[PDB]
Amino acid sequence: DRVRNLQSEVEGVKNIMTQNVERILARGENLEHLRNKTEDLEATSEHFKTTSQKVARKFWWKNV
Amino acid sequence: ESWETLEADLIELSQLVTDFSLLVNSQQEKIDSIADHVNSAAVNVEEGTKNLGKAAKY
Amino acid sequence: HLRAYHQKIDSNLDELSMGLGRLKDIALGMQTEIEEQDDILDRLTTKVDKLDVNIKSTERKVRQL
Amino acid sequence: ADRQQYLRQEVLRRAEATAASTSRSLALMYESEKVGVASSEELARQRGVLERTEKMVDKMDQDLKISQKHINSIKSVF
Repeated sequence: DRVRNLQSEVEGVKNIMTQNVERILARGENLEHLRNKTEDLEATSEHFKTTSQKVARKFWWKNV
Repeated sequence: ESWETLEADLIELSQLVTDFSLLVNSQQEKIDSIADHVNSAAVNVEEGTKNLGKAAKY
Repeated sequence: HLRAYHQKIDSNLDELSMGLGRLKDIALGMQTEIEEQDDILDRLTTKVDKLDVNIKSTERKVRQL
Repeated sequence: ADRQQYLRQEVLRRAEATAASTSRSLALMYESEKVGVASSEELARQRGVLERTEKMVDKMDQDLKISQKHINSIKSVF
């Protein structure tokens, strides 16, 4: 049965693509999570830079 | 043979492939935003490290 | 002519069979790519979670200098 | 006669319909292949951005280790 056989091949690709869509939906959620974490990381890095600038000023004036 | 049944299956497959492609493309901005946030953070941490290194020499 | 239709159907079925094999390869390649990126994203998320704690902790030490 | 004419017409009608249908299926297939290849290439580009991003996070971890050495130096007055 040749029609049934090609249909089985289409069904096999469809099954892999269905899983690929499920997994790319999960990836999008994991990316959203990571984006929020990296936004917070960027803010934290600003605090670190600001505090380090203030300390460099302090030690510059301590040493004339 | 009745081959028209194969058309419907391929329409379904085509929709999955198109949906997949739209989803991958829709996630581009999240990936670019992550990369940009990390790039900014890395510049800031490098600059902070350099300021501490200067203070360590004064 | 009937013969021209049969010839066209035969070549279409050959090309469908070969093309579905190539689609399967593409779909499997996507599957592998997503698996590999899942790993990278997991590791990246872990490193970012640890790094945020470590930057904050270092900043608080610098505050005492 | 009538039986012959019906059967000849039916075989032709079916061959035309099958040729047309399988051509439509082949066109769907080829377009899906084009879209799938393009999407695969886009996925691969996105992996390159994630890989670069991981190198930048590694860089920040290294820089914090250098910063801790500077903090230790600054505290070491005597």
